[PDB]
Amino acid sequence: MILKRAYDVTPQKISTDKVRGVRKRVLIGLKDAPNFVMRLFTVEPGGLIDRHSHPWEHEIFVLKGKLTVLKEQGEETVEEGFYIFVEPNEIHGFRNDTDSEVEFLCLIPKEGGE
Amino acid sequence: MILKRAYDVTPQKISTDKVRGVRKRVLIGLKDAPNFVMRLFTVEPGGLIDRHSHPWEHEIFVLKGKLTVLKEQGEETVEEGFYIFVEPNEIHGFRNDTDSEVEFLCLIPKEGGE
Ligand SMILES: [Mn+2]
Ligand SMILES: [Mn+2]
Repeated sequence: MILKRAYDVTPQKISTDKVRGVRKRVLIGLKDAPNFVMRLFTVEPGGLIDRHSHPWEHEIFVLKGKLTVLKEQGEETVEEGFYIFVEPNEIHGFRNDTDSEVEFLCLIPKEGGE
Repeated sequence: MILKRAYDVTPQKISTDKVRGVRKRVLIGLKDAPNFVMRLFTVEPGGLIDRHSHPWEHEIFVLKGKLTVLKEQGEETVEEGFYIFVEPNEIHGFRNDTDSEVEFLCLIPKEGGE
C-alpha cells in the first residue's frame, strides 16, 4: 500500500506544440499498477492542452478551479467537483481561462501510457 | 463526453455491520466504462469500512478531510491531496476519526464490479 502526498511527487512541466502552462504528476504509474494509471494535472492561468484524440478513454475528476473542456464542436467550462468521461477516440482538450491554477485527476488504461 | 457534478449522482448510504456511516456514488460505472470504474465515497464522522481483501486493486485519491486507512498490521491517517494504491488481495479498510465528513474517490478495474 502506497500512501503519498500528490504534491510531493516531482512534476514534469509539459511544453509541446499542443501543450503549454501544464505540469503533470504521475501518482500511480505503470510500474505500480496492473490495469490503469492515475495522474494529476495542474494548468496555469492561460495554460492549454489542445484538441487531440487517442484510442483510449479518460476518467477525470476536477479537483480545484474552473476547467475549460474543449470538444469537437464546442467547449464547456466546469468546476471543481465535476467528473468527466471521454470515450475512446473522442476529440478533447483543456484550457484554464481563469487567473488561478486549475487541477484535475486523470486516469487512463495502461494501454494509453502514463 | 459525460460532464457531471458528482454530488448530483444518487448516493447509496450503507448501514451494515462492517460498512456503516458511508455514502457511495457511482460516477463512471459498468454501463459507461470499458475498463475501470470511478466511485466517490463520503464517510460520516465515526464511519467505518472494515478490513477486507479482494483480488483487484484500488486506486484512491482523498478529496476532503482526514481519512484513516486500516492496514493488515496498523493504521495510517492521511489528508485530502493524498493518494493511495492498494494492491490486489492486500488487507485494507477505512475509518473517519474526525468530526467532519471525509470524501475520497475510489477506482477499481471492471472485474471488481461497481
Ligand atoms: Mn487525451
Ligand atoms: Mn476494498
